[PDB]
Amino acid sequence: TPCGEGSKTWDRFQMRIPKRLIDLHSPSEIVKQITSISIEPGVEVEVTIADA
Amino acid sequence: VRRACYGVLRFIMESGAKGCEVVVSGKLRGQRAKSMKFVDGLMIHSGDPVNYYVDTAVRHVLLRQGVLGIKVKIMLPWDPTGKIGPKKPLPDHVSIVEPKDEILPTTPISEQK
Amino acid sequence: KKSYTTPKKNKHKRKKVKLAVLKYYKVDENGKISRLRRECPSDECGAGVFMASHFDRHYCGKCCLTYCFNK
RNA sequence: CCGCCGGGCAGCUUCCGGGAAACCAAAGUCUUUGGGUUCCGGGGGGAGUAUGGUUGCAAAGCUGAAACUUAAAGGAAUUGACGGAAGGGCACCACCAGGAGUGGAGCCUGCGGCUUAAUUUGACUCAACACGGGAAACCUCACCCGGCCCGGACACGGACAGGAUUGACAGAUUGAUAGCUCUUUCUCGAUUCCGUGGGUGGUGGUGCAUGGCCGUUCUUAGUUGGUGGAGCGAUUUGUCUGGUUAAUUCCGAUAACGAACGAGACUCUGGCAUGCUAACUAGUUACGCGACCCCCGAGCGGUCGGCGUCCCCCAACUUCUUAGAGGGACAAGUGGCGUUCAGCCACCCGAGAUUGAGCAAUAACAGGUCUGUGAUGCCCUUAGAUGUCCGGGGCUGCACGCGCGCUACACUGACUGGCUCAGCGUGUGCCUACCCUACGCCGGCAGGCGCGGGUAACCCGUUGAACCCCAUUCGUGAUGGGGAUCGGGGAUUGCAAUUAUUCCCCAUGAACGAGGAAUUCCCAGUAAGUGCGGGUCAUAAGCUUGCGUUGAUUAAGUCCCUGCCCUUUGUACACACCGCC
Ligand SMILES: [Mg+2]
Ligand SMILES: [Mg+2]
Ligand SMILES: [Mg+2]
Repeated sequence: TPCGEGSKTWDRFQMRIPKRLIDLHSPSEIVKQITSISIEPGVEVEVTIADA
Repeated sequence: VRRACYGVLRFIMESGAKGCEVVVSGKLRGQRAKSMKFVDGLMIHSGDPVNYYVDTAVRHVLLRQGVLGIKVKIMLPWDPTGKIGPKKPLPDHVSIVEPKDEILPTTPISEQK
Repeated sequence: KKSYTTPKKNKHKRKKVKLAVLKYYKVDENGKISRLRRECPSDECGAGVFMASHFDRHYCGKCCLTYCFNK
């Protein structure tokens, strides 16, 4: 309900967010190949350097 | 209203729609509010299916008098051929591919290749 | 609702006074300007800044309108 | 018994033909108008009245006006819709069988009222009442007692200079260091000011001027068309006697046949998956156990039981964790029952055909919403402004009334030791100034003061909880339950808490010993208790929405009340019985 009234019904607004992650060992080619390809839809990609 | 929304509804069907509807709620040549609804073809009105099949769209319209609502609600016939139409089947709908061949009882025989 | 009676004391919207202001400028014989009265301490109001006698007030008006004291 | 014949009482049936229609061998032969003849009606009432005449023993009978008023009254059939009609069917917003309560007390806050300057206000059965996310000091906030401020767009007019008054540091004041105003004047300097029209807002007005969004009739089974077939035609069948079904869902009888929306299918979810793909942002698992390792403990010692760690890892793995692909469960088998169809019931293997929501048609309704909307019609109002605010105040006020909550009434319990089991979340560093918190001291405690991790599956955090569970008091005393109302301190948030902010520490220490008339809630991991998150948050919840946790009794059917679906029927109702009269 906008405003007050009517028998009290609510909605149950949901958004999921699954995280995958993949470890690897490479140079600055294989990272910059594999990351820039396979992009496109609503997908965020992080790239950690090493360990921390 | 009349001639216009037909002009729309005509079009959207002729374009290539499974079905469609238009609603023009609001005051309409009278101090009282009417609600008009001109409909054509097929339309599913429940389920998840609705979510990725109908193309709902509300728009107001602010006129020299007051305010009407448009509601266009088109049904997409990408069920036939999206290219791979998402799911394609409305889950109700099953397509049984037909016997095709299944010829010959006959006497036995053999062959070699 | 109510309809506003108003205690009969219709408060004054006031003019900031008319005033030509700059006639009182002592030109003693040839061209030279300086009178004396009370002064303000501000920077944009540099030394020339000038004061008064009212029913009390006195004010200084020269960091454009920024800075009137309390006398 | 079987025929025929006349004239009698009657029946069915039909596209004669009639018939407004219902119907009618006759109401048939009627614009294709008249076989004979009798009576008799000309909108409704007034009125079968008045008056006159007559008959009668009289009730009364017979004959029988008008003024006036009146727009329909009426008839036949249609859908409605309601029956204190009838069959069928169904809902725990229904009942049964109960428990839990609720309705009683105190307290909370919701409204009503009174009171009050003000207690702004929307919301009025149900589908208004901890609802407007409505837990409000200040803001909120609109509202009152004031009081400031202008943020008067825009244009159109008016104002070159003896500078249009842009903008003014000490006092009179004022609340204010509001030049907002009463002299003084010292600068920006083409702004300014004053008209006119016109805006611009307004948590002003109107939700019967509207958009959207919502609520609901109503998670109830319903709704619709193409072609047929019926009706001159509105309409009607298809759309249904019965069995079935959560469900016009199905099969079948079947002037219908095959279709469409709703239901169903779907999505999310919830549970079987030593089956797969894997995972230092899970777990890890158990190792291998290589250890530290202290007798942590067993044991003379070998050896072992075990938390912790020393880990790391170039173990190994997914046994639980996680989340991807999968599978499966599908009335699937067998035995009843069943028109032996549609299915129903029981049992087998096993999750037995139903784990729980979201989505939800046609069509509605002055439901609610203009105060969620820079959605807004028109209206008001428009500078002294209902434009925006500062300060305060109110929204909290109190002889009464109701509404949702909590806590109790105690000993299956009360307070006194102790042991010890999560889940869904949540978190900083965020759109304008702001968290989550681990571990040190200090203090009783609120807390305080130290310091640490944390875009988080890492840090909080083996989330170390309450009931619960276990260890002692107490003895049925309004008692140690209960725990209101006040006395006094101390912290914290906040610029500020007076109008106890919130918290702590003291201190007082109430009614209630199971609730009068009523009435909602629901069947399985269900009611109840029980904390805990989230939402609300500077401060903060007795609010909701989720989450486990502990976990019952009982129905497993019926329509007995209330209310819903179809069918048949009646209906002077169609503002639909809360009607009409
Ligand atoms: Mg006749
Ligand atoms: Mg005739
Ligand atoms: Mg007449």
